[PDB]
Amino acid sequence: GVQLQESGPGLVKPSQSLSLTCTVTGYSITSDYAWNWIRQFPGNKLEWMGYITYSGSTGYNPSLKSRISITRDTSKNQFFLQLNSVTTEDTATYYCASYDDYTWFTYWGQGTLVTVSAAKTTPPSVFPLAPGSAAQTNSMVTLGCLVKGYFPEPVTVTWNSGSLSSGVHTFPAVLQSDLYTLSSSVTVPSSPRPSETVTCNVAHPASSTKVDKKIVPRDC
Amino acid sequence: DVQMTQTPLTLSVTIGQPASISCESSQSLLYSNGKTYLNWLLQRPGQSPKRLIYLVSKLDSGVPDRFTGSGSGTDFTLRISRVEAEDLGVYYCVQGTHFPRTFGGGTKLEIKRADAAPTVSIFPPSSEQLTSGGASVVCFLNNFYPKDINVKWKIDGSERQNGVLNSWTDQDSKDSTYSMSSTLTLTKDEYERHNSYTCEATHKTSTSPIVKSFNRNEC
Repeated sequence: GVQLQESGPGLVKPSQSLSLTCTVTGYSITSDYAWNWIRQFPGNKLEWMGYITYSGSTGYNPSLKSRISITRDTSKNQFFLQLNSVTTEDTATYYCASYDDYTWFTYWGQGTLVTVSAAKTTPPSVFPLAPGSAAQTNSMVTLGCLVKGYFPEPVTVTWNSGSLSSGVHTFPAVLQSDLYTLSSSVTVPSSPRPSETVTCNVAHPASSTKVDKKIVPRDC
Repeated sequence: DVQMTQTPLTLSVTIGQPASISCESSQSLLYSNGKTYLNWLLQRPGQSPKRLIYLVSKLDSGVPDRFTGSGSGTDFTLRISRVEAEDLGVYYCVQGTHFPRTFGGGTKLEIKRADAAPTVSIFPPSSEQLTSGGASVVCFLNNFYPKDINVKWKIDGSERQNGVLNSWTDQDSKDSTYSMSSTLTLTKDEYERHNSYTCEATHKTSTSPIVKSFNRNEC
């Protein structure tokens, strides 16, 4: 099938230039269709930025035109986005998509988050969350991991390397003081934990951080 | 710029019932070749937008027969004859007749489900954190409905508003419930000058608030 994948910096300093790449596999970008760049702002607002057609002609949204550029590399089957003089208002999720409005052909990328800020990249601190004044007499036991003080978004959280997927709740990060705090919880029957091991795996690409934290019973 | 207006803003519908979304454009979306370029997208929680309908009424591949698009000129409607759990998310209207392409504001579809009480769990700060000079108390309120809920923190019986971070997950497509995380962050020094920490939840499923707490005595 056809696949579009965005790649680029997750953090950009204000007034600087943003550069993103969309790698297309499964179809040639010189054959047909328009290859677009669309961004989504926090709050659900979507904005079409521009496109480069299969023939190489470009079209830009009037509101961006003075600082936007879209080019391509027909040998690598990639098209790019360059946005100059970015400000905090350019912070958003960037998507590349291909379609034509009158045919069945439509594909969207996974999207990539771009944060514009002067804050510095900061690795998260991962703290294990285990039951307190209780030994879990119930049938289910809820555990969790607290991912605190990182920047920028996003972080990835899995449990037991992804094998534990049911009963998991990972909450959206909340910003405070230029730092993010996120949490995740997992509920297992009293049978497993503390018998079987439960570990949360968190990854922070921006800081190339990767940490596994085992949840162990408290003594105190 | 052509302005796209979607109504309603949100739609809470029960499984099996029909749903309808309206979209209006300030200018006719009829093109010079006689076609009207109006599409409908669906963005499920945590996913990229996905086109469902193009050219007003044509269904994209894989899209269920339950969806139907109609309209003409400046008024268009998306109808779902029977809502299923997987339909939740944000629906967008989008025109490609005039330059530049513009999207409607979006319509959020929520699954109206039966009331469900939250399961509350409270967690004291980990030893590892206390070493850093900080202290975060966490409270989880999982799988509840409706989304409306009020959480209050009490330190030694006194209510605390400062330093509380709340976060909700989107509606779960598997059970249509919501979950919430509430974190109270204090300095190690303030955490140690108090004994009882309480997470209190007020929800429509219980006449009295649900309470979970711990005291720095039984750990």
